[PDB]
Amino acid sequence: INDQYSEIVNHTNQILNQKFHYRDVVFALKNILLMGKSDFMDALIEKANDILATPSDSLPNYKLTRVLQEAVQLSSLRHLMNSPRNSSVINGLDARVLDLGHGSVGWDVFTLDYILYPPLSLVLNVNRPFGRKEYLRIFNFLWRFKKNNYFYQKEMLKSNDIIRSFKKIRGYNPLIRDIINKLSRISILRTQFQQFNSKMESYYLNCIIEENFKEMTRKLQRTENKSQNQFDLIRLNNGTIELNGILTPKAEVLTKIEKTLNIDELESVHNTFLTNILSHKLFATNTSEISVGDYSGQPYPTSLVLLLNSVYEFVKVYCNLNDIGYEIFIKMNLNDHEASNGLLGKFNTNLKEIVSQYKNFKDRLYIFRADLKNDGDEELFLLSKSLR
Amino acid sequence: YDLINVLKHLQQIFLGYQSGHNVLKFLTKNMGELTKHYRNDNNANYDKLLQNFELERQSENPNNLMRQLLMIQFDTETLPQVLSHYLQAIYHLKFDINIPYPLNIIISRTCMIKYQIILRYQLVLQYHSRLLDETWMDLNKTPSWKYRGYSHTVKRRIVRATRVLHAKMNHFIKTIMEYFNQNVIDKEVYSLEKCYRNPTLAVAIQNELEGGLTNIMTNRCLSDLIPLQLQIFDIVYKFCKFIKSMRAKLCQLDPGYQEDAALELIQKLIEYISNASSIFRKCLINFTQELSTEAAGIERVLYSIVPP
Amino acid sequence: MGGEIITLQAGQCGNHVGKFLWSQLAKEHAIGTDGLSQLPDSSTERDDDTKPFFRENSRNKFTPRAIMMDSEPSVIADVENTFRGFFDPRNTWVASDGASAGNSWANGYDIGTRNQDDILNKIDKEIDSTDNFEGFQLLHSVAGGTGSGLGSNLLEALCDRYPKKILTTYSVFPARSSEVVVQSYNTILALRRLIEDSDATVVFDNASLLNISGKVFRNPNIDLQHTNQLISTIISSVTNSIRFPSYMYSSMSSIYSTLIPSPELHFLSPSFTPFTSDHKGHSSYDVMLDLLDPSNSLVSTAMNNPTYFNVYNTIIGNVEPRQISRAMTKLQQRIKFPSWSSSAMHVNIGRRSPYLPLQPNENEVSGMMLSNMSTVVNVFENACNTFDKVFAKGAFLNNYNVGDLFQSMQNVQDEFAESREVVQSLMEDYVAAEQDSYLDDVLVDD
Amino acid sequence: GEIITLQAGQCGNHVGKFLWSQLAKEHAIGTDGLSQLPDSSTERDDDTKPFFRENSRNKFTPRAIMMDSEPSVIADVENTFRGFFDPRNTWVASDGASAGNSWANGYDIGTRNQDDILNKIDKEIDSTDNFEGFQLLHSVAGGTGSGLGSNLLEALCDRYPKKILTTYSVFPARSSEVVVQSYNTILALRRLIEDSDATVVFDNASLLNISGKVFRNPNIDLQHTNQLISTIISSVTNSIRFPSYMYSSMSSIYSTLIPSPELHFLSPSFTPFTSDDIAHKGHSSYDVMLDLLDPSNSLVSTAMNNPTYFNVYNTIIGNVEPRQISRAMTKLQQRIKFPSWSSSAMHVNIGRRSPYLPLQPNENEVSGMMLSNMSTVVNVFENACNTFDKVFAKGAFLNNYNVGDLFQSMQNVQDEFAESREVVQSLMEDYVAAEQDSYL
Ligand SMILES: Nc1nc2c(ncn2[C@@H]2O[C@H](COP(=O)(O)OP(=O)(O)O)[C@@H](O)[C@H]2O)c(=O)[nH]1
Ligand SMILES: Nc1nc2c(ncn2[C@@H]2O[C@H](COP(=O)(O)OP(=O)(O)O)[C@@H](O)[C@H]2O)c(=O)[nH]1
Repeated sequence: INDQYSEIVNHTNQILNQKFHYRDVVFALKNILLMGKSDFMDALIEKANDILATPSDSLPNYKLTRVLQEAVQLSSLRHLMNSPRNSSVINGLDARVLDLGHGSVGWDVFTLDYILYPPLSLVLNVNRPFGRKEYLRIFNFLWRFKKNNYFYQKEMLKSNDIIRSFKKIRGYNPLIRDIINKLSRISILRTQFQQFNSKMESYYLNCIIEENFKEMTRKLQRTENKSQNQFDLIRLNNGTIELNGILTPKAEVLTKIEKTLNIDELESVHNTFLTNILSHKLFATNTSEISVGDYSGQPYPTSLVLLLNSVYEFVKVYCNLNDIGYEIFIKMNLNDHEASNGLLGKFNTNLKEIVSQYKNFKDRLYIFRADLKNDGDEELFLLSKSLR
Repeated sequence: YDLINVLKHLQQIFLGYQSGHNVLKFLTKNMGELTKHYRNDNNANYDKLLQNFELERQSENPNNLMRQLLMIQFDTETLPQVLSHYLQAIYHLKFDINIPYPLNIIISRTCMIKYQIILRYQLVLQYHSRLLDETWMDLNKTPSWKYRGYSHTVKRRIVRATRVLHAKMNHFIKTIMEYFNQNVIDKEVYSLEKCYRNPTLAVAIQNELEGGLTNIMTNRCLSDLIPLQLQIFDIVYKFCKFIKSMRAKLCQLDPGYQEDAALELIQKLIEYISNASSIFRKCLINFTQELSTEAAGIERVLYSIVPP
Repeated sequence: MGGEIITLQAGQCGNHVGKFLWSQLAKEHAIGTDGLSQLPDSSTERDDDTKPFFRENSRNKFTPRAIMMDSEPSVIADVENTFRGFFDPRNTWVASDGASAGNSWANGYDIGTRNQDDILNKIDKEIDSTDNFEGFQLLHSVAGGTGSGLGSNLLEALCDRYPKKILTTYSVFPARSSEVVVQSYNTILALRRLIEDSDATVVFDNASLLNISGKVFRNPNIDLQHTNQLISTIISSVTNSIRFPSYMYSSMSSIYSTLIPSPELHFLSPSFTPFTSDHKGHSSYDVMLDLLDPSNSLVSTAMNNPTYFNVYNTIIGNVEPRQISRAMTKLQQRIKFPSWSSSAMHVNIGRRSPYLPLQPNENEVSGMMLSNMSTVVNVFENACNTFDKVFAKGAFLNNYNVGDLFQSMQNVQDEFAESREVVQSLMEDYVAAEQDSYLDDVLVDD
Repeated sequence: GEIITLQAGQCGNHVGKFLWSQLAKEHAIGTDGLSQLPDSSTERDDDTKPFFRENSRNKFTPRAIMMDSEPSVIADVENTFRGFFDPRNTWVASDGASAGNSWANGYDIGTRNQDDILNKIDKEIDSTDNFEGFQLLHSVAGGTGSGLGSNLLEALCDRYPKKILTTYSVFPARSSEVVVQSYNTILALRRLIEDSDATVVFDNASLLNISGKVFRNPNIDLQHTNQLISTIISSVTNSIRFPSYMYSSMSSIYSTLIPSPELHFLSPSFTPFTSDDIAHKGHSSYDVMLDLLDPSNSLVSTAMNNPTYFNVYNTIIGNVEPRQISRAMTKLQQRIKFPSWSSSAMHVNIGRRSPYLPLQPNENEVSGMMLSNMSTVVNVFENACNTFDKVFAKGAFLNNYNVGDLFQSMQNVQDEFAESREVVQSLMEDYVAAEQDSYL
């Protein structure tokens, strides 16, 4: 029994690594659905700007297929799709929209999916029709960040354009010079928003996901090596050092095979990785263990997504403002220097709106940081401190 | 399994046996921080020492099992306090090892406790000796201290007395170390080595090992005399810090140009030296008193102190 | 957005900089000195991106992207003959006229008014090779003439032709007060454009370059040409993230976006531990505290009374994230900043090049920092406090060829007036931003 | 813990030959520079790094730097240890000073060439990380050698502030012609006086006597003198080369010996059991400690009269008993006397026998050696010094070896000599004042 078990488990691990590309689909899932290798997502958004914002339904799916085509083409991940050996991987990608309403909620429901097949569909836990769709929850939760990034970049560029444009006025009415100061100061305001976003994002992608993925690959990988140290040692989070296994004799001649993983361990470890991601204090929604903090009484993800939506409205209004500056330049540069400037009235109105939203933002953020300091947990405490 | 070399590997970590090499390296690297950290170590923030040890351990031989399981740990209650858990802030650090698979039936946990305590004491002494040695190196090398015709009062009262008391302290410290290591430690390792010859009963081996360790612990030089040594260490620590300061302090005492300045500084320096010296005389006399009040350390430690 | 970069090489020193730079770059990706693949095709998988900088043909030769500038074909040809491949010979450019430094800025300016009429077209043809282009670059030393003139004309010519396109600059500042009869002229002229054309600028101080080089080089003290390779080492750490893609900052735009607030403040002081060249066993903790060290800078002229506005940090190597958390704690506890800020310093953890001649690293890292701090104008004060004393006297006021700008001495004198006003307004704004009420222009309205 | 050794002059390099010979066969190397152990995989029980540099192919390069003027004598050693010594470490002059010259021309040559000598020592320094100090091995009588030693001694001391220096010095037996060298000798002291941190002195009368006692059939045994010298140096560094509990750096050794740096001249003694008929007279540690106090064991022939001791530091190597050593101090504190203004300072440094020389182990065999600080050290000065108090005024043959940094400008020459002798007088009166109980 011992011999057969050893032999069969060994051959199974070997065939998984060598024929169906295990450990290439895992890294592929991290580099596609869990938001890593961001350049792919950047290129996707860039090539699908016209459609993610389409205010319509019954959308042409063919264009999205072309989109995934040229997306995997543009990113570094073309190095996969180019190679015959692992070309199979790229085939599994697909994109979806769920229509619960008319108004371009596709951007609010755009979903990237990866369909598996036997044998791998049995070993890896993915968007099973009767699962929890954890990948989908994570992917939406991070797609929010990505929407923020895209809009902020575009409009930052248009801003710097317009400030550079008005710089050539100083032989004219200094009221236009006022614009400069206001816009410049206004610009700082926008940055105070945007940077905050990135901060949280980094934490998410570098203290929640990545650490877990590194642990999963470490455990799944330890079986691969040969003894670089003859002590099968474990290093802990508390400095504990423990040697498991038997202290074997040193090849002693008194008188005259290592532990790899079967199928259940594979499915077990992948599920552990996923659930330990979603049991973190920055994702949990609906248990008894949704401990709320002082000064707010709300779930952390709920308040955070409120912050992010507020960020979205800020981007919209700043877009309007920069637009306003653009047509002001348009009417100024031409003949009508007796230009009606109720546009300036709109300018002041929108500044008032912006400053209102910004004061509300700082207030909510102060509530947020105080909430995390109330939490007392070391990593959340340090996140709170870093935000200052 | 080669029990002999594993015991020797343990000892070289926990008794210093033939490893003073290692202790010198460790102290010379980390003394600049270990000197000052032990005032407010409640908020640990000791990332640097842990990280540095982690790095240095990677360099060592992998064919030594024991060095691999070496961990740096801290705690709060001090050395005499942790001995108060045995029979009812200077260097409150710690080394421990979780002995491997249940072949460790040879090596208990109580033995590891006592080994920990012993290493703690050794590091205390070695730290103080390293300070004194750096001080000696400073007193005879920095040109600031060389005599180039200054004032007979300053030599009579500042530099010569400083040297005299420094040498006194160093002689005492080295004498303490000499007694301890020579007439305390070699007994146990020698018995343990001799019981490796003609081995007949495992239980006798275990009993002898623990007996040697306990016989190390029973010495009142760790239990009853220890507050004397800690007050000693306070005095010597403060004096050595003062001298390290003097290295740059002396710069403004000579041809600011004696300009109604540093005259009270000279007087205060004289008094500081005098008071520290007198304190140390009293403390050595009381150490004499307890030595005489009630182990070849007798007529071994007392030779360098008994005043002429 | 996020794609290909085109770099520009201004002058002879800059062209040396670029030669060393591309040495280091092609070393990182294991690229053959002649431009053919230095890797056996046994592996077909590749896990980094060279599309932003290079182009490829049916014969798997890497065509670089760059432009090499002067009127003297000596340095260009030296670089070319250094690598018998590794460059396209059709992307260089040389003029045919008189040669001089200094106020030949003006003639150099005229070079463009004579020659850019086709030069950018070269650029244009090249830019038509790709689809997604996100920005240019420039390497320069402010002090020299030909480079300064061509760089300023190029910046002006590009700022109005390719909108929504980023232009970064790399500029080094001299330490000698000798040529100040003409030197502090060109410098000031150059600033006039770096205030209206650059989208972000990094500043270097040759005095600190040589000081650090002598401090760290285990060979005795030698020339600056062997110190040049300490420039590219910084430009490796930038664009590291877009060469070995990872979680964040896979674009250049986002990089200065986390560096640069409102466009008036675009001067950046680099720094890092030059733990390499072309050891030191430091952990992450040591690196991220050594970057605080006042001895560690590439513009080391400031008094320890500074004010940071923005900080970027990076690390190359495998790192424990906990050390980053602790180090952010420590650094925030030790640095100063205006009270209108809510963000902080940022950290990106990069990927060490994997084709490198590697031994086991054992958590030994290579740090780096850019800082937008208040003290950059300090490196200016020497040239701030020199040219005007000569302007009262006008030494070398005639070294301008007429062109179509040097017809009236008043023309030149007005140029200098405008320039000094520009730089003075710059320093005014940097000082004003330090006070906690900078936002009053919009937060005290009725 | 790296140590850099400087050897100079004919005597210095003869010393180096024998010294590195004993050290090497103490560390299982042989004349080639490879391991003599049958298994390279097994770990070792010492650290040879403090004296030897290591490469990939397991060749050990002694970090020894040798100086000369006539390369013949320094050439013999590599013609005995092939491929052992690095030849770039030697330095050879051409047409320099006269045979047996006064130190002056050697000092001139040293001032001329110290630039490249300093570059050499710097490049050997760069080879390592943990540098502890230098060592200097030479005689004072030799002209070019002592001039070079003085010049480089100044160069090291002023360039290098944080590094210890230890020098070993050789003095001729009281004889006839050294009335020039002894003459010359005085100025040499000037440097060691101010620049040396610790130093131990050697005379040839007691060396010849030891030879007359140990080895049979003596004809000329200067080689035996070098034997004893190397014996002493290796014994001193034993406790550093084979680690033990306490002393693992050189500074820690001397720090017990030297009060204020006006008293740093040390006098050795050693057990009759040698290190090159040896089987006798090694009876016991009790015996070793006792017979250490025999004046006949001194490495400088002095007189015995109620000697006054400053610092006693002895080391016993081998398998020892606690009881013997205990009783030994028990009566030596009573017998040994020291000035009443300080306290007793007796230190023992039990060490290790080297487990790579196939020794002949007995159960209680030991050897021992001792360093001390004396008043009688000044006795070695007077023997030479008294001489030039009688002759220097005449100067007929004295000036002729042209003893000065300038030639024939004898005014500055007498200036140097007078300042030197008065500095020596300061030393002597200083040791007397430490003697004369005046601070009591
Ligand atoms: N860092 C560095 N700077 C240099 C070097 N050589 C020259 N420079 C600087 O470059 C400036 C000269 O620029 P130059 O090459 O004459 O400009 P060009 O005439 O337009 O090519 C001087 O101010 C120098 O300080 C070098 O090797 N390294
Ligand atoms: N150390 C040592 N010195 C010796 C020995 N035999 C003789 N000497 C002295 O060592 C000195 C070496 O002088 P040195 O300058 O090296 O000889 P030179 O090069 O010919 O001038 C001579 O004055 C000898 O008197 C010996 O065995 N050991």
